[PDB]
Amino acid sequence: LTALSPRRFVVLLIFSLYSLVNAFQWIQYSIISNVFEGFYGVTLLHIDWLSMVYMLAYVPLIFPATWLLDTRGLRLTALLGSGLNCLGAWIKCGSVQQHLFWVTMLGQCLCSVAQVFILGLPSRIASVWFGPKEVSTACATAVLGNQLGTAVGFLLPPVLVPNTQNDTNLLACNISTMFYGTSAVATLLFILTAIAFKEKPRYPPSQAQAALQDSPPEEYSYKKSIRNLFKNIPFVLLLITYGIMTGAFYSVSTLLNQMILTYYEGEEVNAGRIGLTLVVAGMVGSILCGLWLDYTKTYKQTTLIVYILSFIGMVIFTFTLDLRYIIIVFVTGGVLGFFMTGYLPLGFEFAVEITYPESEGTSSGLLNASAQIFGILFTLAQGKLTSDYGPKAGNIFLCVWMFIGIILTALIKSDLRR
Repeated sequence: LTALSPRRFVVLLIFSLYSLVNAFQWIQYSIISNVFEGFYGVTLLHIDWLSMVYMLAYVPLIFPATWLLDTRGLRLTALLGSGLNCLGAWIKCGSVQQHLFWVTMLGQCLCSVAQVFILGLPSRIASVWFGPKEVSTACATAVLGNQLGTAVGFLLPPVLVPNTQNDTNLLACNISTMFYGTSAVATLLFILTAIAFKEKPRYPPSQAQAALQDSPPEEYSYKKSIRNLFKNIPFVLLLITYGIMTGAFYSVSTLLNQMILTYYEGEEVNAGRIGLTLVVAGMVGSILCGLWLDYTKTYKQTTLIVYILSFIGMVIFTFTLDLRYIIIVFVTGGVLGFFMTGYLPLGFEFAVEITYPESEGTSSGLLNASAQIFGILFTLAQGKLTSDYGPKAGNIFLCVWMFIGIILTALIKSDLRR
């Protein structure tokens, strides 16, 4: 007996909203990194580290948090992920002072831990709650909610927080408004998660869930599973390439303010709009995907083609930033984001092909962890290069790595249609 409950729309909508807020908090500091730099008196590296802690906390905690999900239920992860997102925001609201940077970092660290109970959820939530015809749509919608948070995270802080460095009191009030508004939204979604969210629906939605209801595996031995994936040579190459692509997105998003403000003085608002254009175009590319894989293509061919366009899009973006025309950055930022951030759904769906006899959660964790590891290295390396030799040197460093990614993408061997 399979039944669909109307609560699944509430569950998916509630999760996507606080996943949106969690991604909002990740990039809210980087987009106005030039503003937070003068408020706390710290260097850009410290403000840059407010974004890497999202990546740094994910790598070790992903597997213990994954073990928490399949052994204690999905609701507890939702309570912990949304609860820590709310708690981390409230610590930030009390950190609005010129000498309380570490309180902001402590609050951001809790939000970094909140991301661990968030990124793997969309695959689980769609399968547990939705029917076979809605699993793909629900999973994509939840994933796009995280991307929407970054797009909102790009747009709002430049508007909410003007760069009024001459007036410290006015700057603190605007920053407090952003954190209080984020705290209230996160707190409300935490309360809604407490009431509306349930461990399991009334009845299994599909035969696969009904089968999983009568035979829970338990003790999956994640250590054995990760070792097998590292022996799957196509997967390891795809693991490196996806980290290069997603790590490039994290590095560009984190350092977007510094590169843009180097040539475009006093254009923080435009920097946020460019960041929104970069992410929204990838959402368009993400939605337009599937039509990419026609009857004459495959996952391998689509993966390589998008990687080439992403590499070219970075080259055009890199070599047109110095032209001192903000309108050119908009069209090049959208073109770069259409393929670079539109590849992320394709990277995951490609991994479901290489590793069928292994759990999707373990591969999903490694793919995300690869993004975090490469994101940290790219943000550190590009941030250093941008500081001494300008944005072009840091951006060229990205083109070379994406050049490496194209070769590594070509050596991945697999054949199957949609």
